[PDB]
Amino acid sequence: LEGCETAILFPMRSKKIFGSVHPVRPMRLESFSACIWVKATDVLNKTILFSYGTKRNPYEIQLYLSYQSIVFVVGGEENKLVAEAMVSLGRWTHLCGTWNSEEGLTSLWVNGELAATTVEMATGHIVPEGGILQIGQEKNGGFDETLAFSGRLTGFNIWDSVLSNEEIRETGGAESCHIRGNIVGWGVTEIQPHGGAQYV
Repeated sequence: LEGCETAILFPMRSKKIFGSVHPVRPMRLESFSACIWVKATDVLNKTILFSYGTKRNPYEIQLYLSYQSIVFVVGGEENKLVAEAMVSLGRWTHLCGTWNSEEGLTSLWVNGELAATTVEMATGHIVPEGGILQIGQEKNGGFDETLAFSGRLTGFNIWDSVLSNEEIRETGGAESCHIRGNIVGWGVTEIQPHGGAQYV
C-alpha cells in the first residue's frame, strides 16, 4: 500500500536541504495530531523534523530535537512543550504531537508513550491555512543549515483531530504503513525533497 517501503534521507546539513509537503485539504486546524518516524544522524540545539508557518507566523506548528530534549511548538515560539526524553541517534523513533485549541491541551508522545503534556498553550488559536509546510527545516531560504535535519524521516502524517493512545500506539506499531492522516497522508500526500534530500 501507499508509502510503505519508502523514507526520505537528509545526507548532510546545508543551506538548501529541505522537503516540501503539499496537502490537498487546507491546513486550518482547531485541533490536530502530527506524527513522524525519525532516525537522527546528529542533533544540535534546534534540529527541525517538520514545521508549518505563514508569512506572519513561521512557528504555527513545529516539532524539533534538541541536545537533551524534544520540543513541540504550536502557534508561536512562545508556546513550547519540552519532553526531556532524548531520541537515540541512529534509532527509529515514532514521535507524535497532539494539540487542541479548546483548553490549550498539548501532548507529546514517544513510541506510543506520553512523554510530556500541558494545558493553556495557544488557547483559542486556530492554525491558519495557506502557509508553508516543510520537513527537516523551517521556512524561507538560503536556510539556516544548523537547523537542518540529518538522517532519515518517514511516516509523516497529520490528522485534523486529537488521536487517542490506542490510535497513537497503533500508528507506532507494525501497521504504521497503512495508518495515514486525512490532512497529510504518508504515501498519498505529495512530498518533494529538495536540496539533496531524497527518497530511499
